[PDB]
Order: sequence, then C-alpha cells, then structure tokens
Amino acid sequence: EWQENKSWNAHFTEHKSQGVVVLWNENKQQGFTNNLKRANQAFLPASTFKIPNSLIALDLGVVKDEHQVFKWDGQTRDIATWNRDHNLITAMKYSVVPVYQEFARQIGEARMSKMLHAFDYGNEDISGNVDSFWLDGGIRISATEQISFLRKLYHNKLHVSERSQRIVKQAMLTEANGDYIIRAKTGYSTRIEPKIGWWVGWVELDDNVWFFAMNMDMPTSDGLGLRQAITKEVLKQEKIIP
Ligand SMILES: COc1cccc(-c2cccc(C(=O)O)c2)c1
Repeated sequence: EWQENKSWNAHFTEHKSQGVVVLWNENKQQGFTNNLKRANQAFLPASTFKIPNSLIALDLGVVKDEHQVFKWDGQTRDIATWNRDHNLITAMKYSVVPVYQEFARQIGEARMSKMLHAFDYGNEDISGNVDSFWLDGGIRISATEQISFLRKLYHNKLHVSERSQRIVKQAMLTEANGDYIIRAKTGYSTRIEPKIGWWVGWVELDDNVWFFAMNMDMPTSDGLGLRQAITKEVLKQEKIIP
C-alpha cells in the first residue's frame, strides 16, 4: 500500500524548492511520500545510473574488482577530483562521469540494453549516445521505480552475480555510525529541463531497512546539499534516525 503525507512538503517549501521524497518500510511493506504524482514522474537518472552501470561493468568483466585502477586520461576537467586515478569506490564517491563513460563504451549498446531490461530499470530506453544517454538521452526513471530497483539490489535479486551486487553495495556506502548505515547515490541532471538533484538508497537499522528515493528542482548547483539535508530531515521527523 501507499500513503501520501503532505506535511513533508514543508521541508521543500522551507528552502524555496520543490520535490518529492519516497520512503519504503521493508518490514511493513508500506510506502510513504509527500507527492504521489511526482513520485511517479520519470526523470533522467544522471549519476544515480552509476549503480546499474557499475553492476553491468562488474558482471561482464569490464571492471575486475573494486581495486582496479582507472587511470586519468590526462584531460583537465573542471571537477578537480576527476583529474586523478580512480577505482570503483572513489569513482562512485566523486561521481566521476568520464570513468563511467568508458565503462559504457566497453559495455556496448546491445549488452547495456539487454541488462537494463533484465533489471526492469525505468523505461529501459538507452536511446542516444552509449556514453552519455543517462545524461542527455532517452532513459527515464521515477522515484518509485528507483525504490523497486534498489530493493532488488538489497536482496541480491537482480540478474547479475551475488558478487557483483555485493561490490556495488559496498561502493554505495555513504555513512555509518552506531545508529544506522546509509548506502546511496546522488544524482545531478542538468542537460534537459527540469534540472533536478537525486538521492536514492536505503537506511539500515538493527531490525529494519528503509529505502528512500528523492528528487528536487535544482536551478543551480548551490542547492545540491539539500538533497541529503531534506532527506535526513524527513528521516528525523519520522524518527527513522535520531
Ligand atoms: C558539469 O559537471 C558538474 C557540474 C556541477 C557539479 C558536478 C558535480 C561533481 C561531483 C559531485 C557532484 C555532487 O552531486 O555532489 C556534482 C558536476
């Protein structure tokens, strides 16, 4: 079942922005959101696509393991952390597009398309350039569709090896303390309107897991921090985290 909680709209209209948060209680199998319509509106996945992209690269052998080094191609880009060597862990952490563009080129159109259908990922449409379709191509995914994909990953139910899924979930590690663990991936879509930010993942507790998927309008990069801050405010309000 689902439940709409418009009280959460304050967290967006307090920072003069608009967006949706979708929560899923795995134990109770119940969903919650501030906006049922936007929860089912499909956007470019942008860097959240590095989750499925990593899974495919690992399962096809394009990426041997999370230690394999992908050397900087020597082209200076405006993101300083991109102008250096990376492995899967750091490429995820710093959302290093050029590393994942190379993954996609080595994956190829046919295998990429085959895998996204097996994953039931979004509209499963890779139309556009194989090395940028998740930034300015035809692929689209909604917040509720992100949840369904993430739940499969959590339970090792995606049609790739258990090893591939374990490695990606390691690479998704974002925060951990004595109270909770967050595995998640940010996204920032700018090439097609509306410009949005993503944060998708889940919160591990001692005895339950809460999946989440949020997106919000992002007219400029100044508000990127609100992706995590708004999500955590919702989690705090629902007393999912202290
Ligand atoms: C043109 O590329 C841009 C433009 C503006 C920002 C980024 C960027 C890079 C790394 C992390 C993140 C992030 O979501 O925190 C954002 C990339």
